[PDB]
Amino acid sequence: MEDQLSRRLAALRN
Amino acid sequence: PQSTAAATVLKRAVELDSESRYPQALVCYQEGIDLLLQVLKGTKDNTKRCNLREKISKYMDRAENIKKYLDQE
Repeated sequence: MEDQLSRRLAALRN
Repeated sequence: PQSTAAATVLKRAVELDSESRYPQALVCYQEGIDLLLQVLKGTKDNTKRCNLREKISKYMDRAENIKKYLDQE
């Protein structure tokens, strides 16, 4: 759950 | 504490967004989401965790739309 949201945040910052 | 700063940063994100200052709003959304993720990582209660995911997901949805718009340019 935290991993899915953290991945979404990293993609946002790419 | 960390949730208080998340609230402060996210209020600025929404304000910048309403002013159409998209690159600025996007950074504040990212930063506020980061803080909320830090609060979530440190929370044990299942309701609080589940409610925090809903709040994060709502902000993430908005920031993903802004990024999609900025990427088109």
